[PDB]
Amino acid sequence: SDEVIKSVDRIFTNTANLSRDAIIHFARALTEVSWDEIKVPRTYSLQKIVEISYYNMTRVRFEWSHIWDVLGEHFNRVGCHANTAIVFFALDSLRQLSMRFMEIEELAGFKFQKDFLKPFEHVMSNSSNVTVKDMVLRCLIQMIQARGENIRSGWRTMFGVFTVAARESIVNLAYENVTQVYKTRFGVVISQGAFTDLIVCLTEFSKNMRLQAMETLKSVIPTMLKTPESVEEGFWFPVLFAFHDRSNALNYFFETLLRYGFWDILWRQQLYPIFTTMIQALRNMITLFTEYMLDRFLELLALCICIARIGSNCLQQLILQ
Amino acid sequence: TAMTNAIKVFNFKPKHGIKLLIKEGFIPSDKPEDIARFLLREERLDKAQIGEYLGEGDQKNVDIMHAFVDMMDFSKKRFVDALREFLQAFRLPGEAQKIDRFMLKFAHRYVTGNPNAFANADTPYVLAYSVIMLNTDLHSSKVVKRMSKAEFIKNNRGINDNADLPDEYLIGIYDDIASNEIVL
Repeated sequence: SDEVIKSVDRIFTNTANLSRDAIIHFARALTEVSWDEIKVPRTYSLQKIVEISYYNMTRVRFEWSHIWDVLGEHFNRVGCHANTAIVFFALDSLRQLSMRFMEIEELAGFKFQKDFLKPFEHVMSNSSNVTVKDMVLRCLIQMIQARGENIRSGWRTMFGVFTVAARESIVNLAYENVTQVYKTRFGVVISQGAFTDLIVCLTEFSKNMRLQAMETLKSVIPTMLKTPESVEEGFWFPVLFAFHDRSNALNYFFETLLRYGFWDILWRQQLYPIFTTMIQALRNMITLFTEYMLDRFLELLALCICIARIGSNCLQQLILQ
Repeated sequence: TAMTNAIKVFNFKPKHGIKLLIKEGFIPSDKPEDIARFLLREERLDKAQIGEYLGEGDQKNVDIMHAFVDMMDFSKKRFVDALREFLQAFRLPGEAQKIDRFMLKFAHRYVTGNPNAFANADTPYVLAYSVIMLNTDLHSSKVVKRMSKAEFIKNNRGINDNADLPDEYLIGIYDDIASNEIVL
């Protein structure tokens, strides 16, 4: 029927003109009916959700965020569904919608793209399927290749996906793409305050055991610190939190302790390595002298240790040194 | 001995006024920086008209309004005082899109000038809508119902990375709103 199809099309085409309290209800109703359709298996309602998302790109930004507060929830629900075809369609359409979204010219310092890409992170962290995670990674990397230059303030969750995909291949592809991004767009990554997330992703690759771990071990501290001529302290924090928490990375923490050999805050996290192999770490800590205020607490740490017999045998030598 | 009548052209026709103004007098270059410099520095130009022109969706206009918003400074200043300064340079239009375009850059400039005030730049943006709504509500007698503090705080729940802002901050904002009305 010509008139009926025209009217049903205009219903969705008119969505851009709705008020906030009305478009929220429209979004919730479409979400509910879409979930009802998926549970029983058509995706017409999902297609209409995608069309509405296309029509609401131009909407006022905070109203759009409120709309996404339910659309992304529905997309998370769909991603966790047990039907491979429906999840693949949802993720492909979310990739297309994300490529449309990125041209919104988000100002630096905001978080709209970061929140919009959240469903990918939710699917990665809440789906039990190798192929679903592979599809999410493939769509994210297609996003990188196509509209990487416009990715502003959206790198946080988009490395969150990689660092959640650090678990098993998925990890091989994720590490290869993180390496390419780091070695091609490091200035962009640091510009949008994504340095911490990049470091967390790399050190989660390193912290992961079971070759790639060694490669990211060599690509986290050595090849990074040479590039920047909270960048340094926020670098050494994840090194602590993951390197010392198998044996290869554990020791490499100790041999990288000496590379650099503000101080008060750095000492605050210096207790944690102390409070096994940590004997070498303590020897390096004393070697760090390469300053008076340090002596107020360094003897305290030295005496804190007094397994026990060899610990004290190290204590006497280190105090002497 | 001239250029006095050049200002009046923009007061009714913005694009015509600008495109006639650049070739003589001030504005050595069509770059957004110079036109923003003249637009802020020079008076006798309609605040509503410059608000409409800067809030326009054209890419060049949007760059110029980047420059205009960046030119003002909000470093080491209160959020309410910064907002008052932001609204005291132009009259914002009535279109939702223009208000959004202005207020996004207002929040971004406030963050880049006064960091650590809020966790993310979305928070000053949401607070700016909330405070402008409260300013419109409080200093208007068109509604018998009165907007109180508890309802305002409830409306502003968890707007800083789904975490509530300090209560005393909102109390101070409410007191500043009650002190006087943000006027053009």
